[PDB]
Parts: sequence; C-alpha cells; structure tokens
Amino acid sequence: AMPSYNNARLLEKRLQNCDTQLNQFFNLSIKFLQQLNQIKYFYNSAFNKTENEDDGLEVVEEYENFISLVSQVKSGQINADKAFETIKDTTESRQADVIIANFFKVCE
Repeated sequence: AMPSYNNARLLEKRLQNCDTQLNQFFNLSIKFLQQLNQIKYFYNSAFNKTENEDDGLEVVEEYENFISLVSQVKSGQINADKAFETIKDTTESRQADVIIANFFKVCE
C-alpha cells in the first residue's frame, strides 16, 4: 500500500477487490468511463491520505458499501434515490455527494 503504517498492505488488497468488482460490473461511453475513473480515484486517493489503520479501515469499508449499492442499483433491486439516501448523511464532502449520486443514477 501507499500509506506506511502497519497492515496497510492488507487493507490495500481490499481496495483492489473493489476496483476489480467495479470493472466486472461494466464489462461504454467515454463520459461513463470518466465518471467511473473519478469514483475509483476518489476512494483510492482517500485511502492513500490516511495516516493510521482506523482511518484506512473506514475508507475501505466505505468503498465496500458503495460497491454493494452499485450492484443493487445496476441489477434493479433499488433505485438511485434509495442508494444515495443510504450514504448521504455519512458523506461529508458535498463534491463527493455529487459524484456518488450521479454515478448511482447512471447505473439505473
């Protein structure tokens, strides 16, 4: 992993499963690929900025919950509004709210 605290490498292995799971979902428009790359840049960059294992674990868990929501939206289990409601209160950055809500509506 990029952070240097102990066991970050183990957390990195779960970052890559999320990135791989996103690719396998959509496996397209250039615009969608830019939004897809924006999402993966958001979570990977957020993990690389963590400085202790608790913060790195919270980002990895947040990426994993996002992956679960994408599958539920893309497979038609819930609509994009249900998905965005699930994480809007725990998402502090409003710029993250915008890209995550837009990505849910794309999958629908």
